[PDB]
Amino acid sequence: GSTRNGRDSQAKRLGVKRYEGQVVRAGNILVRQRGTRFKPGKNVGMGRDFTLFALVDGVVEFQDRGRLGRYVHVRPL
Amino acid sequence: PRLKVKLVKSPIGYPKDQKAALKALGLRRLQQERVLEDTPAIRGNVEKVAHLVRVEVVE
Amino acid sequence: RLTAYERRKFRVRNRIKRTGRLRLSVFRSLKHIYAQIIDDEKGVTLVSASSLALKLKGNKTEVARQVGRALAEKALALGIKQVAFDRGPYKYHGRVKALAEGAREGGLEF
Amino acid sequence: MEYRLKAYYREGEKPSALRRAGKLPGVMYNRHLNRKVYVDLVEFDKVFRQASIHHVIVLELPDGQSLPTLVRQVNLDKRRRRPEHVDFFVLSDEPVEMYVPLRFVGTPAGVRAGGVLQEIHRDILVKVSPRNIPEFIEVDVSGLEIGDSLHASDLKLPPGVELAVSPEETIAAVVPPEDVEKLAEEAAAEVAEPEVIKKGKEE
Amino acid sequence: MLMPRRMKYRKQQRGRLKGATKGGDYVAFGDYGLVALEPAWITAQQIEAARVAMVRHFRRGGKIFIRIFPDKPYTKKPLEVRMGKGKGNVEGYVAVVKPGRVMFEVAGVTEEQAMEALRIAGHKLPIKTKIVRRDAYDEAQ
RNA sequence: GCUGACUGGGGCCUGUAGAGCACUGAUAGGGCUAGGGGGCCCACCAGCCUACCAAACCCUGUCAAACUCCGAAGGGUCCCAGGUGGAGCCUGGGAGUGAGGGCGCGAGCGAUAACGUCCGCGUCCGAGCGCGGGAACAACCGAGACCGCCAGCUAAGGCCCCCAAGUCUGGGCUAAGUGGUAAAGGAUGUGGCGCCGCGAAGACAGCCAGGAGGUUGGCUUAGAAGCAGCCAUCCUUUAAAGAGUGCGUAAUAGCUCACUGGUCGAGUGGCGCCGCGCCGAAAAUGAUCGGGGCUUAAGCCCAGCGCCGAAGCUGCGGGUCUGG
RNA sequence: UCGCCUCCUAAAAGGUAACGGAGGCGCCCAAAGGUCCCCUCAGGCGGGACGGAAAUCCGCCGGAGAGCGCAAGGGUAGAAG
RNA sequence: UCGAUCAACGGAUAAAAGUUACCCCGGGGAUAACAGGCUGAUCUCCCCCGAGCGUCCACAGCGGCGGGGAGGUUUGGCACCUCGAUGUCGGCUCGUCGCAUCCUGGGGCUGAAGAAGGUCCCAAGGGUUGGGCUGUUCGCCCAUUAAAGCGGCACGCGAGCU
RNA sequence: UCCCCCGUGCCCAUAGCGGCGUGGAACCACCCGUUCCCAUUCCGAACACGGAAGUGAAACGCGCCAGCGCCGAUGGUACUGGGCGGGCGACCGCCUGGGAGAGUAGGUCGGUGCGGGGGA
Ligand SMILES: C[C@H]1O[C@H](O[C@H]2CC[C@H](n3ccc(NC(=O)c4ccc(NC(=O)[C@@](C)(N)CO)cc4)nc3=O)O[C@@H]2C)[C@H](O)[C@@H](O)[C@@H]1N(C)C
Ligand SMILES: NC(=[NH2+])NCCC[C@H](N)C(=O)O
Ligand SMILES: [Mg+2]
Ligand SMILES: [Mg+2]
Ligand SMILES: [Mg+2]
Ligand SMILES: [Mg+2]
Ligand SMILES: [Mg+2]
Ligand SMILES: [Mg+2]
Ligand SMILES: [Mg+2]
Ligand SMILES: [Mg+2]
Ligand SMILES: [Mg+2]
Ligand SMILES: [Mg+2]
Ligand SMILES: [Mg+2]
Ligand SMILES: [Mg+2]
Ligand SMILES: [Mg+2]
Ligand SMILES: [Mg+2]
Ligand SMILES: [Mg+2]
Ligand SMILES: [Mg+2]
Ligand SMILES: [Mg+2]
Ligand SMILES: [Mg+2]
Ligand SMILES: [Mg+2]
Ligand SMILES: [Mg+2]
Ligand SMILES: [Mg+2]
Ligand SMILES: [Mg+2]
Ligand SMILES: [Mg+2]
Ligand SMILES: [Mg+2]
Ligand SMILES: [Mg+2]
Ligand SMILES: [Mg+2]
Ligand SMILES: [Mg+2]
Ligand SMILES: [Mg+2]
Ligand SMILES: [Mg+2]
Ligand SMILES: [Mg+2]
Ligand SMILES: [Mg+2]
Ligand SMILES: [Mg+2]
Ligand SMILES: [Mg+2]
Ligand SMILES: [Mg+2]
Ligand SMILES: [Mg+2]
Ligand SMILES: [Mg+2]
Ligand SMILES: [Mg+2]
Ligand SMILES: [Mg+2]
Ligand SMILES: [Mg+2]
Ligand SMILES: [Mg+2]
Ligand SMILES: [Mg+2]
Ligand SMILES: [Mg+2]
Ligand SMILES: [Mg+2]
Ligand SMILES: [Mg+2]
Ligand SMILES: [Mg+2]
Ligand SMILES: [Mg+2]
Ligand SMILES: [Mg+2]
Ligand SMILES: [Mg+2]
Ligand SMILES: [Mg+2]
Ligand SMILES: [Mg+2]
Ligand SMILES: [Mg+2]
Ligand SMILES: [Mg+2]
Ligand SMILES: [Mg+2]
Ligand SMILES: [Mg+2]
Ligand SMILES: [Mg+2]
Ligand SMILES: [Mg+2]
Ligand SMILES: [Mg+2]
Ligand SMILES: [Mg+2]
Ligand SMILES: [Mg+2]
Ligand SMILES: [Mg+2]
Ligand SMILES: [Mg+2]
Ligand SMILES: [Mg+2]
Ligand SMILES: [Mg+2]
Ligand SMILES: [Mg+2]
Ligand SMILES: [Mg+2]
Ligand SMILES: [Mg+2]
Ligand SMILES: [Mg+2]
Ligand SMILES: [Mg+2]
Ligand SMILES: [Mg+2]
Ligand SMILES: [Mg+2]
Ligand SMILES: [Mg+2]
Ligand SMILES: [Mg+2]
Ligand SMILES: [Mg+2]
Ligand SMILES: [Mg+2]
Ligand SMILES: [Mg+2]
Ligand SMILES: [Mg+2]
Ligand SMILES: [Mg+2]
Ligand SMILES: [Mg+2]
Ligand SMILES: [Mg+2]
Ligand SMILES: [Mg+2]
Ligand SMILES: [Mg+2]
Ligand SMILES: [Mg+2]
Ligand SMILES: [Mg+2]
Ligand SMILES: [Mg+2]
Ligand SMILES: [Mg+2]
Ligand SMILES: [Mg+2]
Ligand SMILES: [Mg+2]
Ligand SMILES: [Mg+2]
Ligand SMILES: [Mg+2]
Ligand SMILES: [Mg+2]
Ligand SMILES: [Mg+2]
Ligand SMILES: [Mg+2]
Ligand SMILES: [Mg+2]
Ligand SMILES: [Mg+2]
Ligand SMILES: [Mg+2]
Ligand SMILES: [Mg+2]
Ligand SMILES: [Mg+2]
Ligand SMILES: [Mg+2]
Ligand SMILES: [Mg+2]
Ligand SMILES: [Mg+2]
Ligand SMILES: [Mg+2]
Ligand SMILES: [Mg+2]
Ligand SMILES: [Mg+2]
Ligand SMILES: [Mg+2]
Ligand SMILES: [Mg+2]
Ligand SMILES: [Mg+2]
Ligand SMILES: [Mg+2]
Ligand SMILES: [Mg+2]
Ligand SMILES: [Mg+2]
Ligand SMILES: [Mg+2]
Ligand SMILES: [Mg+2]
Ligand SMILES: [Mg+2]
Ligand SMILES: [Mg+2]
Ligand SMILES: [Mg+2]
Ligand SMILES: [Mg+2]
Ligand SMILES: [Mg+2]
Ligand SMILES: [Mg+2]
Ligand SMILES: [Mg+2]
Ligand SMILES: [Mg+2]
Ligand SMILES: [Mg+2]
Ligand SMILES: [Mg+2]
Ligand SMILES: [Mg+2]
Ligand SMILES: [Mg+2]
Ligand SMILES: [Mg+2]
Ligand SMILES: [Mg+2]
Ligand SMILES: [Mg+2]
Ligand SMILES: [Mg+2]
Ligand SMILES: [Mg+2]
Ligand SMILES: [Mg+2]
Ligand SMILES: [Mg+2]
Ligand SMILES: [Mg+2]
Ligand SMILES: [Mg+2]
Ligand SMILES: [Mg+2]
Ligand SMILES: [Mg+2]
Ligand SMILES: [Mg+2]
Ligand SMILES: [Mg+2]
Ligand SMILES: [Mg+2]
Ligand SMILES: [Mg+2]
Ligand SMILES: [Mg+2]
Ligand SMILES: [Mg+2]
Ligand SMILES: [Mg+2]
Ligand SMILES: [Mg+2]
Ligand SMILES: [Mg+2]
Ligand SMILES: [Mg+2]
Ligand SMILES: [Mg+2]
Ligand SMILES: [Mg+2]
Ligand SMILES: [Mg+2]
Ligand SMILES: [Mg+2]
Ligand SMILES: [Mg+2]
Ligand SMILES: [Mg+2]
Ligand SMILES: [Mg+2]
Ligand SMILES: [Mg+2]
Ligand SMILES: [Mg+2]
Ligand SMILES: [Mg+2]
Ligand SMILES: [Mg+2]
Ligand SMILES: [Mg+2]
Ligand SMILES: [Mg+2]
Ligand SMILES: [Mg+2]
Ligand SMILES: [Mg+2]
Ligand SMILES: [Mg+2]
Ligand SMILES: [Mg+2]
Ligand SMILES: [Mg+2]
Ligand SMILES: [Mg+2]
Ligand SMILES: [Mg+2]
Ligand SMILES: [Mg+2]
Ligand SMILES: [Mg+2]
Ligand SMILES: [Mg+2]
Ligand SMILES: [Mg+2]
Ligand SMILES: [Mg+2]
Ligand SMILES: [Mg+2]
Ligand SMILES: [Mg+2]
Ligand SMILES: [Mg+2]
Ligand SMILES: [Mg+2]
Ligand SMILES: [Mg+2]
Ligand SMILES: [Mg+2]
Ligand SMILES: [Mg+2]
Repeated sequence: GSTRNGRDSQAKRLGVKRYEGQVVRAGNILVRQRGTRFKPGKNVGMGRDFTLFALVDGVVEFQDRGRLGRYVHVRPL
Repeated sequence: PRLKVKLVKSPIGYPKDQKAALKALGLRRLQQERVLEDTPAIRGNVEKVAHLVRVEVVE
Repeated sequence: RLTAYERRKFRVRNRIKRTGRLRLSVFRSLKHIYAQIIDDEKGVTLVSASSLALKLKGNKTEVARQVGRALAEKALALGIKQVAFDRGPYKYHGRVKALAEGAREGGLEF
Repeated sequence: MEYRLKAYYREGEKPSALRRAGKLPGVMYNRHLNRKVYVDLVEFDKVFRQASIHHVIVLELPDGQSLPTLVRQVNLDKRRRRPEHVDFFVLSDEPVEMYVPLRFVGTPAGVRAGGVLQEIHRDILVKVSPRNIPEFIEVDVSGLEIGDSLHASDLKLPPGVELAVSPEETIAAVVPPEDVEKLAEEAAAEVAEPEVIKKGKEE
Repeated sequence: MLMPRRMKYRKQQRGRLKGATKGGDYVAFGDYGLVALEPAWITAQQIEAARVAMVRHFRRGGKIFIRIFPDKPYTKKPLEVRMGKGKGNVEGYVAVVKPGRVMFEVAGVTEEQAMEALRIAGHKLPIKTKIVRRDAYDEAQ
């Protein structure tokens, strides 16, 4: 007897790192994802790894535009 | 209005959080009565332990 | 099911808006060419310019400039200087092009 | 046909006791009204076994009403195999869709040969006028052989009744019997062990 | 006896048998049926046992419907072995069955022929059974 | 120096339970219908029928940790507010711990085994082997022991005697010491609630008789005469009477059922749900529910009053630490 | 068996064990990078020399089931093809 | 910027495999072999269902495919007290208990004529031989018998022997 | 402040597939040419320039029909945070708050912002 599986990868801490109505600064992360489960709304960018990050010192906000996807914004102050 | 809360069962054996409620209210002993204002917050924990507490509406 | 006309229209424009600047939209008909400057965050238009509403003649190209020069003329008055140029489903060429050439003369910056 | 049954309203009462009070919670509901009722589970049972979702049932409401309706749905205690709720459909003088029964008359040829009649559908869905509700729909099944089948197309519809399904639907069939002779051979049946869907570079 | 023909995954876990039947509590085809009053992993060996029992009480005739299918792989270690060293090998498949589910139906046959055969088919089950008739409750479903 | 656990409101993140089949695969039966197996008919190349193995597709019905068109209760975090607690933030010194275990719920592994094992939330023992209950027992129920009293109230659990308090009150159930250890299953155990028939157009028990001819009937065979499988339910005399319920037989027969004539004169034969009980029930020093012993209970279910019952609460006195 | 990646177990935030169930990496691309412009797939039905169940052309239907160098996942045509 | 299967991949050395029944020491019941314990897969015995056999006739004797339990004598699982020791097979001696009874006793059914058998039930009082082979338990065999039973007591019993 | 059209945004199918009908003054599109800017891995189909004879057949716009798709209550059930019970077990129940999915009755051939051209 013996096994041939027993291997795995280190969980990557995926998910959202700042929620709607939550106060962030320029450069913080807003979503950690694989693919574009969310999209860069306003004042928000996205990096080579679909990582969303604020672009100004604002206030987070989400938006479900149906077929168009779920976007995360940053309305300033 | 105000609420008079009496601790009638022992929290010994219920989760840490409920023991915190009895702290929030101020109940640190059995039979201990403690009269409190009737806000929603207070009225919140007070309900979290009503399986341990006997409540009564006063003044 | 979209049409190559529909698609080409979106990608050229969804990209534009990402710069958040005012958008110069251009429409090109068989007879006339129109142009309205838009603010896609307030969902409202400002200054309009079109051959049709300008009683303009035949040379579609030379027209485009006059609608171009005109559009810039009425714009700057409203303190509109910089702007983004939407070529829509139309390649930057001739009528569509020549128009922008005029607007750039009128004052608009792009 | 057309039966009857007392129905009483409810509201703040709680379905837990009711069905222990001997009463079956229910609702009346069309495009115009919508009220919560309840019935002596026993009384209504003696009706539904005869009526089902097929025959008309007017509720003798305590307010004085007496509305014609049909049953659109009956929810059952899956565990205890028993009803726990019913929906009476305020049947108005408008055209409606309902299940009309079927009685398969004639002894199919297959039966005489040893086959069986798989009465697939036992009622048919149809649009109709409640005034124009038939009692049932004959169908000849004498000329059926193993394993001939029959459809909604082969139905011969009375007046005012109009199918609410695609005639390509099937509604009966004669199939072979359970035969011991098939057993012994079935015993020595060799079934190659299940194949597992390959994965990764093995496709 | 029953079992799939092709599978995505060789080994399922064990899940659980909590709750009433998710579905299959109501006569769908045949005239009478056999219902489950308590849960279990019913093995295709078992199923085939019921089946054959009824088909033979019908001698020739009748029609039997099997509304449960063993799609769960039942695994077990070798013999006398220790714990660990991978998961056990498959030794037959079972059919999860929860209360109120109609495991078998029958048609084309008398009443004191389906009643009996079902009673016999019920003694080949590791659980308790309840012989049922087709109710309009069924038909309204 | 009020920011803390816990709580109230609000906004955002999620994809489990449950369920569903629209994607991925599994799935029994039928329908429709490329593709072969096999029968006629053919080598002239095309035709035809299929209770034959069956692709795709639709229908009824299901299944899935690695399926999801759906999708909770909860959980998480941000803002405002309550919260003054051996709460929290920050800097710094000193540690010990890095062998955990039982229980409960969610899983995997295991055999839907283990006082088994491996994770998750919690709890307790660890360190509460201090106290009450549980016969006795670290972790189940109760309850967080500063000290003293020959004072009071309670929790779990209990009130016939050991053994503190009821041989308390009302209704019902149990005859098996069930209570006081176990399953499929089996049974005219007992009680309560329902359902279909049959019955004074005289039932069931018994009594009384009849129960009859084609017909020792046919596919049918080596016995197959109503009662060893089928593709079978036809006439006669009739008051009625299956070409047959069963018992019976090697096969004849007899026995009685369904069947009507007579006899009495009111109920009876068969189903299903619940309650409590019976069998099923065989292990090794001596037996037992903890013991005695208990039967309209001292047992089980439902409803009430009162008391006994801890190191918990109070009451009086005292100590120390911290705060005011 | 030993590090890294993907899915599950994981109990709807993150994280979470076991010699639990399934598969992969130890490369690769000078374009398979950047930018501008243009284009939209598999699949089903009918149509056509050689020519086929699938070579390519024409037509209708086809929100994505194709494709994205490689395991799996999420993502994706309003592009990342 | 290069030299890493330092892959045992947070990577002892620049550089390294075996054996010990000649063995030793420090520790562990944190960890196996004995036994006990919890479990009861396997093991032993008992049953539900009643297809089919038995000229006829399911049940005298049997019981396909499946189902549910008891017991704790087997093989194992876990690894709970014991590794500052709980000495482990068989025999001899000496017992004693269980009863799923080998014998004697009392019964039902019997395909019980009788005699003699078969199969369940009640019963644990007494009994249950001598030998040949082997360390052997066990099993085979010879001669017998009313019969030559199975098992528990740390696979009873080494401060009782061997 | 009303109706028709060209543009351009929003909600993200109650807005789509499909069947029918209707619109050409204006605008829009097919249209007439391929000289010229520009262009097809061949094709002026596409993109693009100059035109203005004709047609609203195709596409687009505006309207009716519920065959498909989409949307979809109410009532009840499953499940469940917290608090109690039952069984040796697989498991089963009560109380308080939350409360689906499928299905039923039904709804839907879109609504609205801004700026242009015309109309009354
Ligand atoms: C002779 C030598 O004796 C002495 O050394 C011996 C002392 C003993 C030791 N040993 C021996 C055996 C063993 N286990 C198994 O064989 C085993 C067997 C079955 C299973 N079964 C399962 O798991 C199942 C049931 N689940 C099914 O799968 C698991 C394990 N483990 C050991 O440690 O071996 C040493 C070398 C002397 O000191 C030496 O001089 C001498 N020679 C070296 C000169
Ligand atoms: N509020 C709740 N979380 N209730 C849980 C009830 C669970 C219980 N086993 C039941 O089936 O009823
Ligand atoms: Mg291996
Ligand atoms: Mg693993
Ligand atoms: Mg691991
Ligand atoms: Mg991991
Ligand atoms: Mg992972
Ligand atoms: Mg997130
Ligand atoms: Mg970038
Ligand atoms: Mg990149
Ligand atoms: Mg918002
Ligand atoms: Mg914003
Ligand atoms: Mg307590
Ligand atoms: Mg407690
Ligand atoms: Mg909480
Ligand atoms: Mg206290
Ligand atoms: Mg109280
Ligand atoms: Mg807007
Ligand atoms: Mg009717
Ligand atoms: Mg009923
Ligand atoms: Mg499941
Ligand atoms: Mg099983
Ligand atoms: Mg296993
Ligand atoms: Mg393993
Ligand atoms: Mg098996
Ligand atoms: Mg099931
Ligand atoms: Mg059974
Ligand atoms: Mg359904
Ligand atoms: Mg404060
Ligand atoms: Mg805070
Ligand atoms: Mg806080
Ligand atoms: Mg918290
Ligand atoms: Mg909160
Ligand atoms: Mg599930
Ligand atoms: Mg599916
Ligand atoms: Mg369906
Ligand atoms: Mg499932
Ligand atoms: Mg999952
Ligand atoms: Mg799932
Ligand atoms: Mg929905
Ligand atoms: Mg929520
Ligand atoms: Mg505050
Ligand atoms: Mg302080
Ligand atoms: Mg502290
Ligand atoms: Mg602290
Ligand atoms: Mg420190
Ligand atoms: Mg360590
Ligand atoms: Mg440890
Ligand atoms: Mg240590
Ligand atoms: Mg550790
Ligand atoms: Mg641990
Ligand atoms: Mg442990
Ligand atoms: Mg213990
Ligand atoms: Mg536990
Ligand atoms: Mg519980
Ligand atoms: Mg549980
Ligand atoms: Mg568990
Ligand atoms: Mg798991
Ligand atoms: Mg298993
Ligand atoms: Mg356990
Ligand atoms: Mg351990
Ligand atoms: Mg551990
Ligand atoms: Mg310690
Ligand atoms: Mg304690
Ligand atoms: Mg403690
Ligand atoms: Mg204790
Ligand atoms: Mg002590
Ligand atoms: Mg002590
Ligand atoms: Mg104690
Ligand atoms: Mg004690
Ligand atoms: Mg005591
Ligand atoms: Mg306390
Ligand atoms: Mg008192
Ligand atoms: Mg007592
Ligand atoms: Mg005493
Ligand atoms: Mg009394
Ligand atoms: Mg009484
Ligand atoms: Mg007895
Ligand atoms: Mg007893
Ligand atoms: Mg029973
Ligand atoms: Mg029983
Ligand atoms: Mg009985
Ligand atoms: Mg009698
Ligand atoms: Mg005959
Ligand atoms: Mg018994
Ligand atoms: Mg004894
Ligand atoms: Mg005290
Ligand atoms: Mg004092
Ligand atoms: Mg102090
Ligand atoms: Mg996760
Ligand atoms: Mg979680
Ligand atoms: Mg973190
Ligand atoms: Mg390993
Ligand atoms: Mg590998
Ligand atoms: Mg690439
Ligand atoms: Mg060809
Ligand atoms: Mg793809
Ligand atoms: Mg690959
Ligand atoms: Mg997905
Ligand atoms: Mg080197
Ligand atoms: Mg490797
Ligand atoms: Mg290492
Ligand atoms: Mg090394
Ligand atoms: Mg690392
Ligand atoms: Mg080195
Ligand atoms: Mg080395
Ligand atoms: Mg040696
Ligand atoms: Mg040697
Ligand atoms: Mg030697
Ligand atoms: Mg020496
Ligand atoms: Mg030597
Ligand atoms: Mg030496
Ligand atoms: Mg050694
Ligand atoms: Mg030593
Ligand atoms: Mg260790
Ligand atoms: Mg230890
Ligand atoms: Mg060891
Ligand atoms: Mg050992
Ligand atoms: Mg051994
Ligand atoms: Mg020993
Ligand atoms: Mg051992
Ligand atoms: Mg012992
Ligand atoms: Mg010991
Ligand atoms: Mg034990
Ligand atoms: Mg046992
Ligand atoms: Mg038994
Ligand atoms: Mg025979
Ligand atoms: Mg016989
Ligand atoms: Mg028997
Ligand atoms: Mg057998
Ligand atoms: Mg078993
Ligand atoms: Mg053992
Ligand atoms: Mg140990
Ligand atoms: Mg020792
Ligand atoms: Mg030792
Ligand atoms: Mg010693
Ligand atoms: Mg010692
Ligand atoms: Mg005996
Ligand atoms: Mg005897
Ligand atoms: Mg005898
Ligand atoms: Mg004889
Ligand atoms: Mg004889
Ligand atoms: Mg004799
Ligand atoms: Mg005898
Ligand atoms: Mg004896
Ligand atoms: Mg003896
Ligand atoms: Mg001897
Ligand atoms: Mg000798
Ligand atoms: Mg031997
Ligand atoms: Mg031999
Ligand atoms: Mg003799
Ligand atoms: Mg004898
Ligand atoms: Mg042993
Ligand atoms: Mg041994
Ligand atoms: Mg020994
Ligand atoms: Mg010895
Ligand atoms: Mg010695
Ligand atoms: Mg010895
Ligand atoms: Mg027209
Ligand atoms: Mg039109
Ligand atoms: Mg005209
Ligand atoms: Mg020229
Ligand atoms: Mg052209
Ligand atoms: Mg064009
Ligand atoms: Mg022209
Ligand atoms: Mg048209
Ligand atoms: Mg167009
Ligand atoms: Mg429009
Ligand atoms: Mg309409
Ligand atoms: Mg719905
Ligand atoms: Mg609702
Ligand atoms: Mg709960
Ligand atoms: Mg319990
Ligand atoms: Mg429940
Ligand atoms: Mg509620
Ligand atoms: Mg719904
Ligand atoms: Mg529509
Ligand atoms: Mg206007």
